[PDB]
Amino acid sequence: EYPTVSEIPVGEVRLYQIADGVWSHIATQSFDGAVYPSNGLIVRDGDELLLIDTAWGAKNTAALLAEIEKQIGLPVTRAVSTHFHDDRVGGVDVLRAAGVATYASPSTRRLAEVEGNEIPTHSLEGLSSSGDAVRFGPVELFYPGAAHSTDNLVVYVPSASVLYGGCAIYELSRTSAGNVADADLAEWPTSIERIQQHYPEAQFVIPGHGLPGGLDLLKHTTNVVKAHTNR
Ligand SMILES: [Zn+2]
Ligand SMILES: [Zn+2]
Ligand SMILES: [Zn+2]
Repeated sequence: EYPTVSEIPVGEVRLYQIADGVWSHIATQSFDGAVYPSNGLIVRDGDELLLIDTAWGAKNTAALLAEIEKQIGLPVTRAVSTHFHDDRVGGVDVLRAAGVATYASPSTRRLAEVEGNEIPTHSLEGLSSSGDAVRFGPVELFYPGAAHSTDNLVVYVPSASVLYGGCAIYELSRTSAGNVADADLAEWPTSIERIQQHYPEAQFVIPGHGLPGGLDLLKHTTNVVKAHTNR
């Protein structure tokens, strides 16, 4: 069964195997006196690994690298951050010092700089217009349009039919909108429909926080966003 907060204390990281050569990584962080979980992805690319997102902070990200070497034993050579917030880029400096090449879209890199957050080194081309997709090793990267943030990317693993939605997709147990200070509420439902149109065959869907499910998570997120819009 999928790990939850009660089973992970801050500073530790769990790995969960989704399919052959595809794992999620789960970590926790405190904020405002509550404890929140957070997901990223690991995908095998021959004899190397691609990482999607940090584990939300420098200490957690060092623990993530140690857990990968203990449990998988292959080198992490590249990492992609899916938007500019600290649960996605916090820990980029640890990755860089370990020899991992770090990547994000130019939009993400600019917004991280304005915020004073850590800045991935390399710029991903071909993702500036809504509906754009590019291949990056064993995954496809897709820019659906503005949603949780103006820069948010989603990631698809074709060999395993795994769709990683990041923070643009909510878990089923979340019934109210989360942090929306940087969101585009007007465009978020349209961006979700672009994901459904491009990846209708997805079998596993991973939100940025909480439990995986199926494609139902997309309509669920639209329902929650529209209710918040009508507040
Ligand atoms: Zn975010
Ligand atoms: Zn998030
Ligand atoms: Zn729902």
